[PDB]
Amino acid sequence: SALTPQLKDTLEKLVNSEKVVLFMKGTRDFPMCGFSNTVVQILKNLNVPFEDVNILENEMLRQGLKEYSNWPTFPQLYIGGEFFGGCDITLEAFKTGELQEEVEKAMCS
Repeated sequence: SALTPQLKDTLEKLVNSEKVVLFMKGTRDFPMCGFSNTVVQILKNLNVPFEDVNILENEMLRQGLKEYSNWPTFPQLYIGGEFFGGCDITLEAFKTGELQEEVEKAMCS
């Protein structure tokens, strides 16, 4: 395994600390990857507030999230403390309107 009871507890706490939490390569102002950039732009377009976490400077967290989310890469988007999806799924839910529905639901709880 790549995670422990404490790591899992912290991750659960981390993804629930804000309504929308984005795990990316780089920072919102300085995306290190095109895939990470697309999600940030999506989120900026919708005017939804969010927390961005750079996983390029913390391997334990990176490897733990891959297992926690059961998704091998980043970006990884969380909404309402539940894993929403990686790049492809976030882009599609954006075109579809499902992304917005999810965020609203989260913002209004």
